[PDB]
This record gives sequence, structure tokens and C-alpha cells, in this order.
Amino acid sequence: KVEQAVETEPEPELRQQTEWQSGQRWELALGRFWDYLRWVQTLSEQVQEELLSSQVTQELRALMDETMKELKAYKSELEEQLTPVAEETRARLSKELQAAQARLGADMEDVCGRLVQYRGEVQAMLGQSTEELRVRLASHLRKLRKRLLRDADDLQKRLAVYQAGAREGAERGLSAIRERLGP
Repeated sequence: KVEQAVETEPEPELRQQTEWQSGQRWELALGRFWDYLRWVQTLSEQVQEELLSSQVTQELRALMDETMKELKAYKSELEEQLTPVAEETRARLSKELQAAQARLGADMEDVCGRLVQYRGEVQAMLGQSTEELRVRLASHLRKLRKRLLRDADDLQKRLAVYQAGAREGAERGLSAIRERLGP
């Protein structure tokens, strides 16, 4: 159930048109946050002043707000359709998209939570060691930035195929939205 050479039959152009029709709306919000959240990877003195307070946490909070506002806004419109497939390709992407959306949102939500978490324990001591917290945060956060990156890119592929929209076959296919669990 993969679009390897079977999609090139029904005209693979649908993939090229979708990428352009995407609009880069939702991809813009997250895209700008992708570099922002990953920027904290520095773990340098800069993170010490950003973590000590609700700085980094404040930023990440917005990132999840935009990507969620843009995704839900575009998702609703796409709800009227369900990619020009709905057979064997859409079925597979249906479950994949649901897993990608829950991932990006899960990892991103864990990022802000981890920062504020590791901070509370750090600020509780301060006078104590400064490496133990630097080695941990760098590691824990590292996994959050890595996975989130893989989920973000994968989520763009699924959401890209959903933006295509069929026409009549989708007009009666609420399955798409039914899986999105959104308005």
C-alpha cells in the first residue's frame, strides 16, 4: 500500500500541484518555530538566562499555538475533501497523518514542558553543580528536537496529500475529518 510506481499511473502531477497549492500557510508557522526550538540546542549561557525564566517556555507555547491554529484552519477546509484517491493510498495516509499530527504536537508540547521542568530543579539548587543539568537537558532535549524533526517532516507529507482533495468521492467521505478529530 505504497505510492511507489502506482501513483505515477493516475498522473503523479497531483503531488506537484499539491505542493504549490499548499500555500505554505501552516508550513510557515511551524517552519519558523522549527528553527526557533532547535536554536535552543545551543545549551550555552544563552539557554541559562532563557531557561531560568519562562523565556524559552513562552516562545515554544506560541509555536504550538500557531501550528495548531494554521493546521486546524486549513484542516477544516480540507475536511470537505479527502485527497483524489480514497481507496488504498488515502487509507494508508489516513492512519499515517493521524500519527504524524499527534507526534509533532506531542514532541513540541514536551519541549516546553521539559525546559520548565529541568529549570525548576536547576533553580532549586543553582549553587550546586552546573554540568549535571547541562548534560541532562542537552540529552533529554536532544531527543525532543530529533524526534520532533522527524515527525515535523513526516507530518508535512501526510498533510500535503490531504490538501489535495478529491471531489465527489470525498464529498461523502467524512472519514478524513473523522480521523482528525477536529472541527
